[PDB]
Amino acid sequence: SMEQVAMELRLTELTRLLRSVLDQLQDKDPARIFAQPVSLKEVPDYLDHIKHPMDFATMRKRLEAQGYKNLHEFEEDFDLIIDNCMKYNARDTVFYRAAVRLRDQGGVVLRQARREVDSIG
Repeated sequence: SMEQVAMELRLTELTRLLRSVLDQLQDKDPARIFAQPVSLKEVPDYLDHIKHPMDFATMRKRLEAQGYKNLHEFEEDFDLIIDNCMKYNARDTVFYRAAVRLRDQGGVVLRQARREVDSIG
């Protein structure tokens, strides 16, 4: 149907905007701490601690399959990256501190993304 095509074009355009958002958030992680999944070879107990692991590579795979239907779903995955780290790692660690800085700097990006998503529809 033509309606299904129009919905699909909306999803494609959201995916474009989320790809630019993802790039901007990932630039706030210049150490690449959140780039990849925590390795279960290297951290074998991880899934005992963290029930829903997340990382920027995993988000990018979902994004490119157009698997984010709305900005809320995307933000949920970004908050998992941060929140998982802040639980597993102690406050005095470079990992925790990187997550705080990513959260703080990412907030600015996400505030305007929400306005653009609402604005363009």
